[PDB]
Amino acid sequence: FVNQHLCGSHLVEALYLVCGERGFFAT
Amino acid sequence: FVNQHLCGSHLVEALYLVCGERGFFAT
Amino acid sequence: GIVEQCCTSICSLYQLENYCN
Amino acid sequence: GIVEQCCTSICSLYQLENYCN
Repeated sequence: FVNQHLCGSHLVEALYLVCGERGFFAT
Repeated sequence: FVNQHLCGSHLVEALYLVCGERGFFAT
Repeated sequence: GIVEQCCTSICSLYQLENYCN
Repeated sequence: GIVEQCCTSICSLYQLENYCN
């Protein structure tokens, strides 16, 4: 089906999305 | 930097992640 | 729809979430 | 850390979120 791992650059995007206003390391 | 678009199969994964128990079309 | 909002453009968490269930 | 939890394995939203801020 689809890959449910969030690696590397997809991990960065997932964080961008879920962290929102309060941000994340290392943006 | 990183791509902030969620297309196709990355869109499916983002939904998997955020929708959780109550699911989504078209899983 | 979701493609326009989340793929062609950039969507938030909250927007994405009204596409759940 | 996040790589083990979210890349090598599969993580939830809630788990992912303790890696914010």
